[PDB]
Amino acid sequence: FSEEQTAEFKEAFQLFDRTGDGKILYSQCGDVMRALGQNPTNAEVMKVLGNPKSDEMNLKTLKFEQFLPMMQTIAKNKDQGCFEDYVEGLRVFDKEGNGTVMGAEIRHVLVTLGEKMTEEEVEQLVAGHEDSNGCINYEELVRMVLSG
Amino acid sequence: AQKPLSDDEKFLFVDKNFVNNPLAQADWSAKKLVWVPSEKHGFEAASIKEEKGDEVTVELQENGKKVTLSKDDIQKMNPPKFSKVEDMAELTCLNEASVLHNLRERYFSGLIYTYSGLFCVVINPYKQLPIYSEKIIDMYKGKKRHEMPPHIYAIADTAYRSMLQDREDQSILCTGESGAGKTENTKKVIQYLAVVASSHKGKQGPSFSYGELEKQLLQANPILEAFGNAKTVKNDNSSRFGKFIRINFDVTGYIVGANIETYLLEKSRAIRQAKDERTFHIFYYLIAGASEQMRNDLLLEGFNNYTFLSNGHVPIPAQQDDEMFQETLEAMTIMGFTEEEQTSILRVVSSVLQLGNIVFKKERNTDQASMPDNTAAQKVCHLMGINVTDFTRSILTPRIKVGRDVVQKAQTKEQADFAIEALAKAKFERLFRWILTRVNKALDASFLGILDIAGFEIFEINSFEQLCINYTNEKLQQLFNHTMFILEQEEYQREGIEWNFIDFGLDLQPCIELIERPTNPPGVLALLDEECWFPKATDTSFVEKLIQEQGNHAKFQKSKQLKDKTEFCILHYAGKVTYNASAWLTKNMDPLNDNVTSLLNQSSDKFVADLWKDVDRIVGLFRTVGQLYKEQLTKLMTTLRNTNPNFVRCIIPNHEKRAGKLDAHLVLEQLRCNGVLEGIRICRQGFPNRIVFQEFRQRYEILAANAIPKGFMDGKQACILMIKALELDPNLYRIGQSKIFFRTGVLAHLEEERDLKITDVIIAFQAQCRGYLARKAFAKRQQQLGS
Ligand SMILES: Nc1ncnc2c1ncn2[C@@H]1O[C@H](COP(=O)(O)OP(=O)(O)O)[C@@H](O)[C@H]1O
Ligand code: ALF
Ligand SMILES: [Mg+2]
Repeated sequence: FSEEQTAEFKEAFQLFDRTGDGKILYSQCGDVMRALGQNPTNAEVMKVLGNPKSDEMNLKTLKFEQFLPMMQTIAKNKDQGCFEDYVEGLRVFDKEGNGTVMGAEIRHVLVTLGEKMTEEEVEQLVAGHEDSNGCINYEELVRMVLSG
Repeated sequence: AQKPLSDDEKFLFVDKNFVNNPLAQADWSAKKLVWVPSEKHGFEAASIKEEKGDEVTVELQENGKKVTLSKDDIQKMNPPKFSKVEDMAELTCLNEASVLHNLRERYFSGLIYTYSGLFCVVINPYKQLPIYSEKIIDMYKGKKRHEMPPHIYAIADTAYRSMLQDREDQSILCTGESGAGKTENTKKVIQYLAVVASSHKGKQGPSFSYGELEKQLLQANPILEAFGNAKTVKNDNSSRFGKFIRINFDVTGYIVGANIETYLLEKSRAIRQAKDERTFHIFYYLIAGASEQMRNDLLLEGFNNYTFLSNGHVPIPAQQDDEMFQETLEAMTIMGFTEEEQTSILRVVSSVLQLGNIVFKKERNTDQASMPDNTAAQKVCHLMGINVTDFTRSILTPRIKVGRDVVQKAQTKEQADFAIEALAKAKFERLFRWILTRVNKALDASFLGILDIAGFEIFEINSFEQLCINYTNEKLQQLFNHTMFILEQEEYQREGIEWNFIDFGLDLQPCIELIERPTNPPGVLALLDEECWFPKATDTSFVEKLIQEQGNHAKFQKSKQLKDKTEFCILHYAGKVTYNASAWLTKNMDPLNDNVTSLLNQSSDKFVADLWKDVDRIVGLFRTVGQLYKEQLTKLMTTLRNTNPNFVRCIIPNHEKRAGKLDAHLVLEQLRCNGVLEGIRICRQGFPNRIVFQEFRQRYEILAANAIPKGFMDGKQACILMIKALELDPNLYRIGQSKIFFRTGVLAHLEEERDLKITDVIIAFQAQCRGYLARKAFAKRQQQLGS
């Protein structure tokens, strides 16, 4: 990570403390990595956190110098999703080859499989992509979260 | 080898973490173990000693006793591996015995809800089990059919999704004899859907802040429960009127509206209550919860100062009317009834009670009882916003106008009351129907239907009410019979699958004609309708004619030579009943002094004004009650047939209102007249799951990516390929014309797999979402900073 960005990374990390010690609760790590344009899965984050425990995940803290070493470790990975397959999976919920899925079925799956999201999480996501018939076009929603 | 269960979870969860004891696994050698009669256990354990043709000798694996019974009075026992099962449709042996057994165990273990194929049984606990709470709500939220144990919150979610899945409205119909819990189970279904499907303003047991409307949707039922429910020899808080609640959802799957279709309100009892019974809760609530001030404001003398309260003031166990008031008062507000908008609905109550004090003592001089006392009606007429003198005359001397004549006449002491009585009595109903539209005014593409009809009830005096009530009950049951055996097999034919019919012998059409059918062989209701419009006719006259038509009806039977009372019997599904045809023509006509009627129609008191504002149908000389009802009840029976039914067969454990007490045979019969067993045979016998050729090659293609060639292909054949691709056993499925008919569970497993085949991807995608969903909401707090 060129100092150019590393220099800015700090600007982002710093831009993450409600009080002021200059520490990111073991929890925040995830969002801070994300904010830095990272899409680490929920596991990829714990793995580099020593797999703590809920309780201590709200007590433990972080300092950029000890955080940076993780930002990268993640940064360099083996895979990533992509329209190609990403949508290929949602298209399996397309009731009748319409090319669209019901914002309720999409809202389900997303909160009942794998890294289960929250009712609100999905709400905030699909919200505004459902049509008159509450129909979402994955192809697009895919790109949205993606290219976005 | 599973997790441990909290003392509570042991009330909805089966205790399986034990040792693999071979005691039972060894005792199996007594293979001769069977089930057999018991005048105290319905059935009991015992083992064959000697098979002797049509008969066999056996010794009770209980009393060590040795008795021999017919080689057809014994019933196969199910293996120890089935103890306390979740879905009866599982035990490798279906019996009136096992099915009973299972229910017995789970029952005593603390679990009441049990599955039976599609529908599910639910033995009243009578105790305050702890299996309803925000905690438990979220447990079942989304949770599949098997990912959790049988519970009401489950039936609710199973439907509520099914609706949003195949886009096709649904109904949850609670059957079961009176008392079996038809109501409670409904309150839950709403309770659950009120949180699981509501929309939130963002954001432990009942601890949870619901939406704004779901708030009300919740406080409604506790209102109608006031003016509508009352203590009876079968239930301290009985629902005195059928009810069909309708909840409306948008496309996103959220609750948005709610209607309530009320039915047969037995407002009779508003004037005279039977032995050890009470009137409509609200009455007592008022006579007590009344504030000192407002106390007099409605002239609310204490208890036993009113004659409409038979058995004086009777108390209700575990319930305090004192507070009960506020609770409902509190409700009314939550609902929306203006501060005063209520005070009113209360005076109108006292009114409906004072009107009972009013007296009319015979007059051996003129023979037209009079008003020897003013105070009575004096008060009453005040609450009505009307006038004394007028009221009085009208009440005593009907300045009527028959046909082309102003037939001014004066009734007899009796008539003087039959009016003042059937006046208040109807002034009441005018209230219920009013509130109901006030409630329904706030609660108001898809709808969920919850049906709470009044349960088969059969006391001493089997009046008209009891007739239509036990009528509907017979009606509804037949619905289950149709949709369960009749209909299901027709479609097997239609699609033309390899299937032969099966006669479950379950029909009550007959017993309905005997009371439903009009022209042609008339029905009980029919006669009492026309025979109700002829002078030289009396309840008696009716009955006699009744014997005329029906007479030898396979479902009819004459009383115990008490035509003096003139009563008849009819063989319902829940059993025989001796109805007392007395006063039937009167009720069936619902007449009343229009003099005082209209008198109010323009009364000073607006509330009473709008209440009565519509008096154009009063009788002073149109449609009959029995057909007025029987007409709307066909409206209901119509939409139900247009929705998807979800049956929750409530079951009464005992009549002693005892908790922990469970009468074997009483529960054995219920499982008999309800069609449980049969209701399960087809679930095992037939193929209760079907799916059309397109949606099938659609959902589960991901399972066989190379079964169907790159080119196109006929939906059917093209999907039959992928059936070979899963090497599915030719007994699980049944290919039809346009759709495939699968066996229970076969589709579930297919779904599981697919959900596995895509988990990772979901996991993958889910991530980027948290990513996206994140970088954005952070770069937001940045604006309020840069603000
Ligand atoms: N699951 C339950 N939990 C608690 N009490 C229940 C339950 N099921 C029924 N009851 C009890 O049974 C009584 C009556 O059941 P109810 O719903 O009124 O029957 P129905 O509508 O068929 O007349 C209640 O007053 C209550 O004490
Ligand atoms: F109150 Al019921 F059957 F619902 F008697
Ligand atoms: Mg009820």
